[PDB]
Amino acid sequence: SGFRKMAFPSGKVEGCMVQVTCGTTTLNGLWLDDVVYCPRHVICTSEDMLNPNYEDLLIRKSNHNFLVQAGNVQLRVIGHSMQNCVLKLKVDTANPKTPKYKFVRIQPGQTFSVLACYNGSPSGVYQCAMRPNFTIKGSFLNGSCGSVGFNIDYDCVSFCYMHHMELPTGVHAGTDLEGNFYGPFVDRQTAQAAGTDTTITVNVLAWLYAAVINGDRWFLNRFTTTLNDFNLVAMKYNYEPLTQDHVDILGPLSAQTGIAVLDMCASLKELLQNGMNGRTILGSALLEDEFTPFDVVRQCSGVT
Amino acid sequence: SGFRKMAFPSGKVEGCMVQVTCGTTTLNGLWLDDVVYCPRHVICTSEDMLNPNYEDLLIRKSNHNFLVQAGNVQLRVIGHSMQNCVLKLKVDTANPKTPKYKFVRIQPGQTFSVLACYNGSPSGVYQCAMRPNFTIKGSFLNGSCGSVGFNIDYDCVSFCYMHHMELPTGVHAGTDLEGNFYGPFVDRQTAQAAGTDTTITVNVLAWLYAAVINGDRWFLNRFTTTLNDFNLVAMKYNYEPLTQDHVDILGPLSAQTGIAVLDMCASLKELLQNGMNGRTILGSALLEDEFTPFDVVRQCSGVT
Ligand SMILES: Cc1ccncc1N(C)C(=O)Cc1cccc(Cl)c1
Ligand SMILES: Cc1ccncc1N(C)C(=O)Cc1cccc(Cl)c1
Repeated sequence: SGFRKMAFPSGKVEGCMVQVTCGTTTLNGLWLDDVVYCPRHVICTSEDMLNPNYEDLLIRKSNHNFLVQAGNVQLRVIGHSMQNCVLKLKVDTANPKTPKYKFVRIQPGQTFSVLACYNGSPSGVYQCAMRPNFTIKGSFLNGSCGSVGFNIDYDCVSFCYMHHMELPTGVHAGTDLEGNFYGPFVDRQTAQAAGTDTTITVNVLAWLYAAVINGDRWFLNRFTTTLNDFNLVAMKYNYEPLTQDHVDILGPLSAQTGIAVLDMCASLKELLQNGMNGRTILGSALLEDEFTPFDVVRQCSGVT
Repeated sequence: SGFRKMAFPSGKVEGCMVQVTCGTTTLNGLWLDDVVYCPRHVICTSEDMLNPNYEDLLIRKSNHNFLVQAGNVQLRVIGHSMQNCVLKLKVDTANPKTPKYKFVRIQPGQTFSVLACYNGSPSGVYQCAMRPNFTIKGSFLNGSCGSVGFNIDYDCVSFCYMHHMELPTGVHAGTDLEGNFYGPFVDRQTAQAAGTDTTITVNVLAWLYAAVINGDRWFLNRFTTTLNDFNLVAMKYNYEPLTQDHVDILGPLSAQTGIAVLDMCASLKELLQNGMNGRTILGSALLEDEFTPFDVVRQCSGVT
């Protein structure tokens, strides 16, 4: 019973958090094996961020300019390289707490947990989704850069996000663990506006199945629809177009509840057209799009 | 920038989770020092839960009937006692991962993180609040009993909740770590209905300050009110009566934003009377009451 915006347990990622200082800039680093991953803008001053030339700025940095602190003990930096927008600091000690891990680049719509950190120390964990415009609606202040986003499959942590930037509109931009930015963003203190933040339709449907599973059924109607008819309505309300691939992924939820995917789409169509009329679904007065069909299955089954 | 329903990092609590089996019932235990804490209903079968006499049922249980497993290794049970609705299993080994801890009984309105567990393994972490009717709106399935609720102050984990029961309405009931139930609930498979779930007013106001801090200001109006006038409106909308103690606790938020507590109460009064007119505040279409004034301060300042 109950449906909560649930993050993965963060212990495996807490044991990887370090503080990285270069000159007078301090941010977070991720220590996996003998490598510390951090945003390359750690080498920048506020003057540098206007139009930084990172290859040029890196020339004036040596291994001894990067101060890596784990807890309260100093790690010895024996190498450094730049891969896209992240710095990789080779340290002389493998992290004893390194869990089983992969680096994965997620697609928009996919959700993940963020362990927000300041000065190598964790402050909290929350669930996010990679928006269709490649931003994330996180909760980050100055000092949080280098905090990571991740998913866990039993004992393997798939790191998918590293926090880099706050856009002028309060939304956030970052890279995968190879330093490649999600979306068109660049690590520069330049006005970069986000694209349309459309609703993740497959996620709304998944959350409507989670609601049916937990008792909220008022929104189930007597209608059905087709993918093309649903998509006309989805376009009007800035919802992502629903594909047969999304229908396939909703299959286990459709099988458990006995409600066909297209029938649930007609319910979602009526919810868009009429609104919720002062009602709630799973304690929310709007249609939640940050639970994937996998998240609903996991939460509703008890996957540990 | 951004405001998220954030849980505390769960690593310190993950290192305390064990699996407790008694006969054919398996649930979660909390291993702190040389003691394992778990719900006393671990000794019950489904037949026993109808009208259990726990003192009588405990007579037929010996130390060797409690199987405590940490990871995949077995802990030796050298003692057992019942304290209210929890069992305390004395083990022969202190938990090497025991963090600094306290046991605290929280008041309704107070928030905490829950590490949901199944078979001693963590599945996820989310933020909760102790409702004014002493229930929590968690996300728990069969097997989750013994999962705990907690707050962290730097290095000290204050354990405040142990999950015991699911009421017939899908809401949850549990004890503090002394085995004392929050509210009037009893660990028996008997219909127990919850009281009125009123809104935590001090928390809504705190979240309105968090919204002003992050840019959502449309709801700020030209009005002010008094505590007695606000409370007449609060009574009508099933909101907890606001006291001067709540006003005092909102003081730091009032000081940061420069918006008097009573002025923010008049904004909340108009939001109750008129609704949100299809608008949102911090991405929500309803007034959020599961952030305390302390949570807003911590999240908005970056306390690690
Ligand atoms: C202030 C803040 C709040 C939340 N998250 C991040 C920040 N910071 C530190 C930045 O955006 C810095 C920055 C500026 C310009 C480009 C880049 Cl790559 C980084
Ligand atoms: C099914 C479920 C779902 C979510 N959380 C808990 C449960 N369980 C296991 C119970 O409520 C058992 C129980 C029944 C009656 C009294 C008590 Cl003290 C415990």
